[PDB]
Amino acid sequence: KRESGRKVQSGNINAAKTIADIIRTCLGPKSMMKMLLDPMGGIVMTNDGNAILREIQVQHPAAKSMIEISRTQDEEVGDGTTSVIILAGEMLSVAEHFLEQQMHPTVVISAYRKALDDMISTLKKISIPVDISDSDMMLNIINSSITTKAISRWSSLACNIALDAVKMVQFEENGRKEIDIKKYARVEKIPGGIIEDSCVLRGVMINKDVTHPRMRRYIKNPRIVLLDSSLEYKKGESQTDIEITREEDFTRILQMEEEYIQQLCEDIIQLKPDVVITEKGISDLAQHYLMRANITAIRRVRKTDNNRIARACGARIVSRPEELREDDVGTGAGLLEIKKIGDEYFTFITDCKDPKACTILLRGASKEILSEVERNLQDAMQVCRNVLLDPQLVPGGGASEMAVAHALTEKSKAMTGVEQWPYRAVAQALEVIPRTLIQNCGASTIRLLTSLRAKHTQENCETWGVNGETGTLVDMKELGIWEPLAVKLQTYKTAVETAVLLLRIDDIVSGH
Amino acid sequence: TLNPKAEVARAQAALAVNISAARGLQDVLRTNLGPKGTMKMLVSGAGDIKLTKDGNVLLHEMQIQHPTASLIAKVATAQDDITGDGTTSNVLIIGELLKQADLYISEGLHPRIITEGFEAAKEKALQFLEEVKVSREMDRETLIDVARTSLRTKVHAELADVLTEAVVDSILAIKKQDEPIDLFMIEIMEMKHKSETDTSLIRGLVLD
Amino acid sequence: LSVFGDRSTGETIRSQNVMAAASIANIVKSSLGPVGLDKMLVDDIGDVTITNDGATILKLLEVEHPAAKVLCELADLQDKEVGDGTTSVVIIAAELLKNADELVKQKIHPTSVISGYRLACKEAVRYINENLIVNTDELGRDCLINAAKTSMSSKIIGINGDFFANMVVDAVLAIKYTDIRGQPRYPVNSVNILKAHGRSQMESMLISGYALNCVVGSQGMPKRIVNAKIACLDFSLQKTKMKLGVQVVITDPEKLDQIRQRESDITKERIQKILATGANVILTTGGIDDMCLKYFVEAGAMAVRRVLKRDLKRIAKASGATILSTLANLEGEETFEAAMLGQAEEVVQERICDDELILIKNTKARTSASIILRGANDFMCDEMERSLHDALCVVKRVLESKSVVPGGGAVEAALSIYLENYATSMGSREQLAIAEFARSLLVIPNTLAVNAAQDSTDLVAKLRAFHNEAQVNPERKNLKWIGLDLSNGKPRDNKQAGVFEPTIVKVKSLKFATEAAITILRIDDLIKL
Amino acid sequence: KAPGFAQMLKEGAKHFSGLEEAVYRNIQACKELAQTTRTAYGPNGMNKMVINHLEKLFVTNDAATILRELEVQ
Amino acid sequence: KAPGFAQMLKEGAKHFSGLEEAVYRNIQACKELAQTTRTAYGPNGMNKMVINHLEKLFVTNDAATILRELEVQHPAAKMIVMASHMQEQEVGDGTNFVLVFAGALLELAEELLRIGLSVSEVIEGYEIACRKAHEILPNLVCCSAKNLRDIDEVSSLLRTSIMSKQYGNEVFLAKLIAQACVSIFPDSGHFNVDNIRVCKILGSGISSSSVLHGMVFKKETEGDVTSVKDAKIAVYSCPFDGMITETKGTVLIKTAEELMNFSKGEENLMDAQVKAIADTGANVVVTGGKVADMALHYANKYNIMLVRLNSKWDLRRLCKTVGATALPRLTPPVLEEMGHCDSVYLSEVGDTQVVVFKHEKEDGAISTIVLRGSTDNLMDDIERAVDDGVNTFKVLTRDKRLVPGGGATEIELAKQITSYGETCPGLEQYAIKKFAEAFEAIPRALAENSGVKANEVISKLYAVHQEGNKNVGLDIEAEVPAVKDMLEAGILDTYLGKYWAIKLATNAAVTVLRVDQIIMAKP
Ligand SMILES: Nc1ncnc2c1ncn2[C@@H]1O[C@H](COP(=O)(O)OP(=O)(O)O)[C@@H](O)[C@H]1O
Ligand SMILES: Nc1ncnc2c1ncn2[C@@H]1O[C@H](COP(=O)(O)OP(=O)(O)O)[C@@H](O)[C@H]1O
Ligand SMILES: Nc1ncnc2c1ncn2[C@@H]1O[C@H](COP(=O)(O)OP(=O)(O)O)[C@@H](O)[C@H]1O
Ligand SMILES: Nc1ncnc2c1ncn2[C@@H]1O[C@H](COP(=O)(O)OP(=O)(O)O)[C@@H](O)[C@H]1O
Repeated sequence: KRESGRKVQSGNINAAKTIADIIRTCLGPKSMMKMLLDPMGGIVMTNDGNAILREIQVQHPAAKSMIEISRTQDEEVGDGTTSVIILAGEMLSVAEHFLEQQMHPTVVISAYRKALDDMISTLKKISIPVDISDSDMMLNIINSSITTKAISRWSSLACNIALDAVKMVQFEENGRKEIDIKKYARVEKIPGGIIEDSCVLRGVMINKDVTHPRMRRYIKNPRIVLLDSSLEYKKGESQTDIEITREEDFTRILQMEEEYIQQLCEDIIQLKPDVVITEKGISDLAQHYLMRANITAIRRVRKTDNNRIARACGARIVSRPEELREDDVGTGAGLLEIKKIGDEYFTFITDCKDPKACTILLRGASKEILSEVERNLQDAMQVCRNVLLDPQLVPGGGASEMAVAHALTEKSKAMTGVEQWPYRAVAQALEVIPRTLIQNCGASTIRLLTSLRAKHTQENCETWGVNGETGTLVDMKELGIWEPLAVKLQTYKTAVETAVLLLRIDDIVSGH
Repeated sequence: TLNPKAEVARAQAALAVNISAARGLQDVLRTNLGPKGTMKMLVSGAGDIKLTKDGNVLLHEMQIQHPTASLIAKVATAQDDITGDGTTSNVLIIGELLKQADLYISEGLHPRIITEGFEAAKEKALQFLEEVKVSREMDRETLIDVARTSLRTKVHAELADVLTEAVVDSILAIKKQDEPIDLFMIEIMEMKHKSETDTSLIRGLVLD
Repeated sequence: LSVFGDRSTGETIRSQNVMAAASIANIVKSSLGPVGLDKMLVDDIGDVTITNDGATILKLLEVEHPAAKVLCELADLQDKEVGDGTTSVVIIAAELLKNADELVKQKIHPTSVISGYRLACKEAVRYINENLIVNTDELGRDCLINAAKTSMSSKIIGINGDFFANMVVDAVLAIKYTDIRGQPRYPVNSVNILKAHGRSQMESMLISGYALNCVVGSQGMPKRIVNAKIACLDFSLQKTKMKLGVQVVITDPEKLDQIRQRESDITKERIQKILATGANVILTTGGIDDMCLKYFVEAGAMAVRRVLKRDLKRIAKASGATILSTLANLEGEETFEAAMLGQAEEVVQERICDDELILIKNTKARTSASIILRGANDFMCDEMERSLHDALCVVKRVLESKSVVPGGGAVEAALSIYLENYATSMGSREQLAIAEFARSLLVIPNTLAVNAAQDSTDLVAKLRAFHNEAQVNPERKNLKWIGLDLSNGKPRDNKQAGVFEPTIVKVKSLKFATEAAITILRIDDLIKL
Repeated sequence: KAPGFAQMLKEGAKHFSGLEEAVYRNIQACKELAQTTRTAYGPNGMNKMVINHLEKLFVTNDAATILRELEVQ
Repeated sequence: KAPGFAQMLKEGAKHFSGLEEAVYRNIQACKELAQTTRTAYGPNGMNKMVINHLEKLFVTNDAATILRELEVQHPAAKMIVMASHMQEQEVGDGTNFVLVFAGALLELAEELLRIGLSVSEVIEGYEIACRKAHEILPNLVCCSAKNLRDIDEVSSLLRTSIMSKQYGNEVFLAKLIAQACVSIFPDSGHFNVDNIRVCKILGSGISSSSVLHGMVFKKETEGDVTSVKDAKIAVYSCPFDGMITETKGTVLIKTAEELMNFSKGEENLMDAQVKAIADTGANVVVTGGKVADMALHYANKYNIMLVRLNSKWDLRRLCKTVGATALPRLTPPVLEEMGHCDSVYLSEVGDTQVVVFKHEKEDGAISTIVLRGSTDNLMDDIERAVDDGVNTFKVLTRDKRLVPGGGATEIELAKQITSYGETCPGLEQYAIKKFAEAFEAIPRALAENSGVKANEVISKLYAVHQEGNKNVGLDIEAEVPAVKDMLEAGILDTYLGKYWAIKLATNAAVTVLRVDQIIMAKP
């Protein structure tokens, strides 16, 4: 029914801790697999933290919050999501100070929020900039995802695709340097070819099919037209259908259907275009004028998809076709091609311009290999987004965790009060990240984690992390495990903000 | 540590569940390895009986009760699609690999350490296979030894000479001048009213 | 007896309604005060609305019990009447029932308890009214700066609260207007808070007028206007159309030529009619034609295009301009002379980082101003806008109300001593009820102390000691009107700290909570059908 | 729940273990089939009181007729 | 049905499996032993309603009495109890230090074993920290006894030991025990608690007590003699009653005159028996049981001082001081086994006459504290304070070194040991740091028993020590959770009390950690 008292906070901890214990071993390159018993007796042997929790049923609402916060991470950053839940579960797993010591959550939350400002400052100290102009460094950075994948045979290809693609979308002139991979980097697959044939189209590719053969097959100077209205007979304000029974009234309603569709098409062809792109559908009578005009018929193109076209070829959006002025012409466009590349038509309006958007062409030998190349390239685009938004990397392999933990432990010495105890407990929670990397490799956890903390005390904290493959210690200057800063800061805030959230819950109430 | 209407195996006993399934599937298929091996029956329930030693048929067509063992059955399907042979020996090696690993895992050894040894043993074992292979020319005397070695594992040592000469000649008719080969060129017909040893070739084609 | 339902009587029915109301209080007890803890709300579908506001919880709280529904109906009475204090009502009413239920076990009839609680509420309202402070200390004194300072200290703005607090108090008094028989209230629509990258937070300036985030465009126009006439036209001077959902069907090519030439021509009368009115500080919502902008250069008018609707809505209320949606008066065309013209003194476009913000000065009657949060980055400017917006309403609620009272358990602590002494004067089976009414009020400072992570037994005792010493003698050595500070975990004088609340809240919350406990105490039976 | 069933992994089919001698069970079924027809051998064969699928009573000593009515499973 | 119990092959004893953490279970038996005495620690210690084996009710807070009455059957707890018994040797205080500190070492060891640290590495850290603590403890010595034999000095330092056994009355007891202890310290190199005896008498209250020299006995002199300086003291265990002959001695009486004749013959014999006492040069006689009416007058006839000692421990107390041993016969004139004393007289103190054995001729190194109280249970609890109080100064006859109390040393010694573990690389730092946190359990005990948030006491005690304000302990007060200086208040502990307590507590904890399985046996 409901929960109240200390049972709530201790219950939310066991729920969040239980969800993290599932994916404790799903961290690093030597991640362990998980067996998911389907209801029909089947098994899925995935090792992805997002896919595991997505398929698991959870009864506690605290678990739904942990999972729903992880999904929000995937939309922004396709990496480090597993670290959020583990840290959020370890930060909450310290229930000694929470209940056994009878401290109020406001005392704990004030310490967790104080450490978060210190964890953020320490990560910027151990950071390091990157020369984004040199693509060789970004290759080593993007290899964190290409490693242990089938696309390693064309690893450099994936970097040049993702690197150059995000640079086109990056509109730095607006100050904030916003990037939109979902809209301005729309990806579409093309059957045929191989992995090497994968490239980036410098334009906008529409997957519209060819309905008739009377369409422009190859053009050197396209002329694209844009409009939102539909090419059909003007209906009434309501959706009332036209019901007719008298034959004499048919020719009247038919003539009204033909003339208005006729006059609207006559104005579209006055500019001598090569393709009519409309947002809404195009009826059969309207297509009879497009095939007669020897121009391509295109429809069902969204607003943002049309906005990129006007920036590419120089077209102009109009409400209706009747108001089409001479400005709506795609002069300077590269070419218009509706070739059937791999048993599927593809509209290419590429040009020699970068209209703050592009389209990625995924060539491949089969749908299985195409999907493998697809999901592997999206993460590379996001790593390029995170580095280009904030070109600062921090040492990975558990080094940034141990480096930050030493700063809090040394800073807690001057922390007079009861908040020093949970403030230090957050530092010991960061050690769980190398604790799992060492557990997966099989090396002794206590022996290496003890020596690992000693290296950060004496030697510089910017290096001396952990090697997940070998298990021994290694400097991140010698091993390119450097991860972005924006991923770690958002990973650290989301873990503390999530733990602060569940700690603020004291009564699970039902009602609507 | 679990939600209602569900279950979770936290400790290492979850690994023992998978080792026990492979050990059981090993003991099932080991009796049908080679020519002298026994046969297994496939009762469809409707009333159709079927005897065969092909491990791909004893895993693909036979539904397996244990959830973990059904995964290995899907691999035997994949194994049969590439080479068409070795599905039975694949399961026996998997059963013994996991068996030997449990001896060391019980002593406190992590699984990830053992798997790294398999990757090293594979490369050494893969390099040694290059030295043992015989790259001689394929003649009718050699393919008969291959066909006999492959057919004796599926028949009663009576249809050996019957199907051997037919299986070999069917291939030689569809390859010359180093041309790529395709088994779809050979049609497989079935007819009743004759003994099992009445198998023979048809240079042309049969129509219904 | 045989019936088509069920019945249940006795003292246990009072206890069942007592434990029910006590349960509803515990759902909103820990979430009391500004440091209240959040709480989940699992709906029937599965959504989870997380919040700490007690009013938002009770609106969504669904407990199928009659006694609980009485407190839910009670919440609507307090929200509509005042709009605050609903959480303290349900908590006060729950303790009065838990204490009254104990008296009923001591053979005290509920009618004697109902009579005691009614007299206690009457005397409590008397002691409250005798110990108020009228709305004053605006200029020349401070029970204000300390009010806004303590409210904004939670955010990063608390580095220098005195600098930002002065900008709130000076502007909160600047927006004053009687407007009804000496009412003066203050508007919910308050001083516009813009921002800029002024290299530091200390550079934020307080402006005595509205600030707009637009520019005149062409540099030929002036940036220093003194004309009082302010135009406000919502009809766009650009190419007008029938409707977005109505395309003018045109067939002949020649008809399309004169439509272009006439539309370019008709604006020459619209621009001459607008310029003839003499309005220099012109504002346009739906954009302005390029050629029309050139006409303001030669005329020297300070025209601005693409002005926001809501920002322009406050300018019409400032200068008093009649917002016109169309020039045509159903047969012709006119600018409605002396209708859309406002009244001002000066308008100058000052130089601000990355956006030249226009400043309007000394309108007809605006009661508004503007503040430009000059800071380092957007994270600080976005946070200070929230802190000032919260602290703005903190001082607004005090100066709007005619009388206030020290909050933080000061009223509940003072009444704990007075009503306990008043109980010894009456007697007649009401001494215990008025005494339990006195003890029940201490739950508010006892609950606020638990939520503040402090020992409630000590702080509640410290409040009653400073308040009891005020009753023993009026000597100044005895502290008076001492409240409860949640952060430092120590009592503090709310008159200096600026922790004030309206008088109607503490008065209505004690009245409504008393009427609720009376409504439940009279229930001695239940009949189900 | 451990301990599991010996060799029972395929659609719950009873896989008699090595101690159970799975080959012996098939021999017993074929052994029982002979005992029904062993007595119908020769001129002194014992007739069978067969009940047809249509609840018809037929008395015979033919072996093929027995197996037709005796639904061997 | 298999699978049955794992690792169970020795008499079916409860052998905890690898998942059940057999080591974790022996620790839980020791933690429960601490909770039974964690609350009795300090001046605000909570009393225990102990029920004796004789179904007797006693309310006390002494640790030695709690464990002596609590039948501790778990062997893992017996080791810590044996350390408490070893704590009583070489010092008469710090018993709960062994229980509270060792319980924290084992309780904190579970946090290490749960991580995966080996039990053999945990032991090496505690042994290293114990050796390090013994090096830091001399540096914490604030003051030292002047050894002036001043009651103002002895009573001042003795207040700390008297408190936590009988709180509130620490002024009277400190002065009395000081008067008793100062009178023997001139006997250099021979001080012992056996000399300072205790004699409880039912009276008004504790304020009516005083100190008197010699072996005092509450039972007044039964005889009519006021004083006698005779050395020969004849002690007899058999009471003065109707004689019985060890041989046959058959006594037949028929008539009433014969009853009177035999009755007269017994009185004439008893007159000869008491005559034999004076014939052996002994004008003093002791009796265990009843004393006859005619024999009482015979004691006054020859002026023989009659003495009555009903308690057995009172009789044995004299047997080892004067030498007079108890014989089984009733008045055997055995002059060889009699005692020797310089003076024996009666004295009235607090409106009660008490027998005294004073040493006037001899130098005298024996004393007795005559306690007064309206309840036997109260005087017994006050007697336990005398032992823990007198034994505190038996230790000061050794090296005189005092350290601050009130949890002051426990934070500084923890602060100094924590720094040693932070700079010491390796795995031993984990157990060394937890050895410092074990010391924090003692201030946490004082704070919890005083009604104060313990975490606030540790936070303040570490801040003042961070600024170098040593000798700062917990201010015992209900409404003031702050701290104060233990030197200015006069609260001081003994050096050897902390030295032997930290040593024996670590050995008891290490001895329990070294054990991993309890196994039964049979001879
Ligand atoms: N080659 C490597 N060597 C050492 N550590 C690595 C290596 N690759 C990844 N890691 C570590 O593993 C952690 C998880 O990486 P990743 O799998 O990319 O994110 P997630 O586990 O959230 O999916 C990172 O914090 C990183 O420090
Ligand atoms: N004369 C023959 N002698 C010895 N071993 C044989 C002979 N013929 C086949 N085998 C063995 O039988 C095994 C199984 O053969 P086959 O049935 O073709 O594969 P699978 O059993 O995996 O389907 C092979 O590993 C092979 O070594
Ligand atoms: N700045 C403050 N300092 C101390 N106490 C406060 C402060 N603001 C509000 N409170 C306390 O919080 C309680 C609840 O306030 P509010 O949320 O406005 O009403 P409700 O909780 O009924 O909705 C009040 O009784 C008041 O005493
Ligand atoms: N007035 C006081 N203030 C603070 N601490 C005190 C006070 N009196 C005694 N103590 C503490 O009580 C503790 C226990 O004393 P005691 O009972 O003699 O030993 P134990 O508890 O081992 O039997 C000592 O460590 C001492 O510091």
